[PDB]
Amino acid sequence: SLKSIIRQGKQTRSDLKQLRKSGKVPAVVYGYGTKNVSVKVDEVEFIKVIREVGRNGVIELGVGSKTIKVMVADYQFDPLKNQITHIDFLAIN
Amino acid sequence: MISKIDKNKVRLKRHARVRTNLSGTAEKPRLNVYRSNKHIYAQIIDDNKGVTLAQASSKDSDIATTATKVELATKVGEAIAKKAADKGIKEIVFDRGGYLYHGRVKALAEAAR
Amino acid sequence: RLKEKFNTEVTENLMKKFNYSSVMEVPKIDKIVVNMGVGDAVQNSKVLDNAVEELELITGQKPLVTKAKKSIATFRLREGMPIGAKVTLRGERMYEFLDKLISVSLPRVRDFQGVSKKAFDGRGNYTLGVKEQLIFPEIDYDKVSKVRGMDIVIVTTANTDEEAR
Amino acid sequence: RVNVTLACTECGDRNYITTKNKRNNPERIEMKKYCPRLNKYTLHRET
Amino acid sequence: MKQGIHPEYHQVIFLDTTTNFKFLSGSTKTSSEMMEWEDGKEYPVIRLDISSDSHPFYTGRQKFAAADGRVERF
Amino acid sequence: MLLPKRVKYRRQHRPKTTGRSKGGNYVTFGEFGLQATTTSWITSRQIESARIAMTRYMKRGGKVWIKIFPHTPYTKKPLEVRMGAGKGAVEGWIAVVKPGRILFEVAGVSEEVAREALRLASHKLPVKTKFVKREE
RNA sequence: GCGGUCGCCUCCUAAAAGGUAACGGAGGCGCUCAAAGGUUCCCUCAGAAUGGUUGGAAAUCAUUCAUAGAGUGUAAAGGC
RNA sequence: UCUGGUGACUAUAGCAAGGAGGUCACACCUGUUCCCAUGCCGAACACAGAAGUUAAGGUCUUUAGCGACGAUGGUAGCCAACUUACGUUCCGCUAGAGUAGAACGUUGCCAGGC
Repeated sequence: SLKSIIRQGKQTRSDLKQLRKSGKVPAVVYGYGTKNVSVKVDEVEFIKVIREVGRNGVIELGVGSKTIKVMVADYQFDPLKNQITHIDFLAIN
Repeated sequence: MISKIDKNKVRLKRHARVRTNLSGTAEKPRLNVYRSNKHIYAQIIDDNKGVTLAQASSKDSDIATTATKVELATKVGEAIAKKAADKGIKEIVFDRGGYLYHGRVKALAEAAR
Repeated sequence: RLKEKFNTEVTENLMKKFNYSSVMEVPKIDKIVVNMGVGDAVQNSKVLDNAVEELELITGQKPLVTKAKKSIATFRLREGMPIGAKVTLRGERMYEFLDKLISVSLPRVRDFQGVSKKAFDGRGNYTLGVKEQLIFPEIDYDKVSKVRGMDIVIVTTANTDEEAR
Repeated sequence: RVNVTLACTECGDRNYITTKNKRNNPERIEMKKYCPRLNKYTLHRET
Repeated sequence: MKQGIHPEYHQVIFLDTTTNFKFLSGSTKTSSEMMEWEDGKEYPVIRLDISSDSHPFYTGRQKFAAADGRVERF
Repeated sequence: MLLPKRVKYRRQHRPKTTGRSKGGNYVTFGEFGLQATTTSWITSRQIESARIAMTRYMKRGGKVWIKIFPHTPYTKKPLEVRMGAGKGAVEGWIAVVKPGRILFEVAGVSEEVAREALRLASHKLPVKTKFVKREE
């Protein structure tokens, strides 16, 4: 799996639901060397997480600098849509 | 084999419930004694910020001895740090304080009091 | 005698039966709670009061059942006198070896207890027998339950020569 | 319970009023109270 | 000592058929035989027990009814 | 008629019906779950008139696992009388569902049966349903 | 109309100050106590099983798991 | 600066295991001869003495497995606001609990033999 996200923006007004139909998700890495410096991902490149890791392993990040193995841990699945919101990573140290 | 009880536990535990009304203000500083296995103590205390106001000791060794209820128990029952302090409130966690630690409560009842 | 017989054999074993660190982790005998019972709520209980003057040292307190299910529960009757061995009577009618004055059910079990609180019941007329059956030949329940100085049966067992059962 | 009445003989005035059961203690009781015009706790007769 | 419970009771003297092994604490009253210093110099009349005459415990005795018996001419 | 036994109070308040779901948004006891998409009060009588029927399609085949139990017992007056002289005696038992909740769970049996069985079962409940495939 | 209610105390409804209605949903009071009152000491809860004439799974005192799930003269909440 | 003693902090201060030392000082240790006293047994309650010991406690050092404090990113809820008929939806403010990554085997108050 080589999947790349970027540093998205905070101070968000909740006007994002409507820029959300066009694909994205939040994502926030845990671990030292950085912080909850969030990253934004898109879905139809995750229409192929099917082959990426399974659920337990490694992903590239390419998030500017400190592009290392990071683990998306939690689940924030959503009702009524088959959409997703705030899946998020962590550093391996 | 079964649970044996420590006793310093309940000694300070009772000092707690007993330390809810009496407290030396140095206008009437209480003097308050850590009985030991062989010896006894005392100390005047002021109770405004927890500093140590006045002090003596039984175990201080101007003289050592035995017989925990000795005239050494009543010389610790006399000693003071000379000041403007009057008839204090005898802090007691030990039963029959009017007679048990009366070794302390006896001799000082005239000069510190 | 017996109080020293809580010494005459035991100080060396109870200084060796374990191989702990210091002398005092290696125990002594655990204390006893000499208790009696009744199966009548009135007169046998009101008139089973001395057998303690016989065996225990307590004059006679009046504790009752606590847990007291459907038909156990009663109030204030002297069925269980608290004659627990504190220190003076802690050499009570217990370590009297008058449990041989029956010659039945000496070795009852392969072991004693999974709860360290042991129970050693002179069921029948096994105990207090040096007194002739004058008024002691009627209803009389016992309750010799107390813990010992060993966590399980294991080392409790093959030095138990004190009461030999 | 029934109402009673106490009074110090010296003063001869019944001001204090207490209560007492007619079964718990039917025997006439008497305690020391501070009756007026005496400045001392005298014996009161619960009549 | 806090008195106000048990009455009067101390040690006594008793000699058995064998080994005279019953001398522990007592509350037993009776009429004195003859007193000692290896044991009581006082009313000696704890009487006599089975304390050392024979135990069943570490001992032997006679058996139960019998075996087949139709082996010695019946 | 899934009802309880011991209840402290017998007259209660109508439950609140607004907002999303809380718990039971997934499926455990079997591969296949039937989700809910709107809000209503399922009323024990549906459940046993939509359980025996699903099993009469199942012909005593595989096994089911119910994910909804009616607690709050609803009450109702008998003949139409005046307004207001007390409260009517309890006569029903209700369960409240919100969008995003698995109501039924089954295992082992083929997906053709699953579809052609939950479509049979939903035709009794007043809530609109949607199939769920344990879509990890 | 018939029936039932009419005074005082506790809780929910009552929307995180106080106050707040209906023939709305639950319980109580018209006392008792010389001690269950004042003061100085001293102590400690349940649901847990041990195997102890006897066992009424529960008749006993222990022992340890015991966190207030106990006990408060009287209903309920707030407290210890 | 070590321990013993008093007075602050939201168990960050813990129960669950252990590790190791000494009796300057807390401990286990001797009985009723005495002060007091268990409606019950001087173990709690007291006394004169300590020949005997360090298990345990006591103190540090280890286990983040045992539980609280739990910084962000979201999200439910909500105060205004423009719409529509709301079990809503958009637009602005304040944004939780729970879940993590964590901090995590107390900061000191003032004295006594040093």
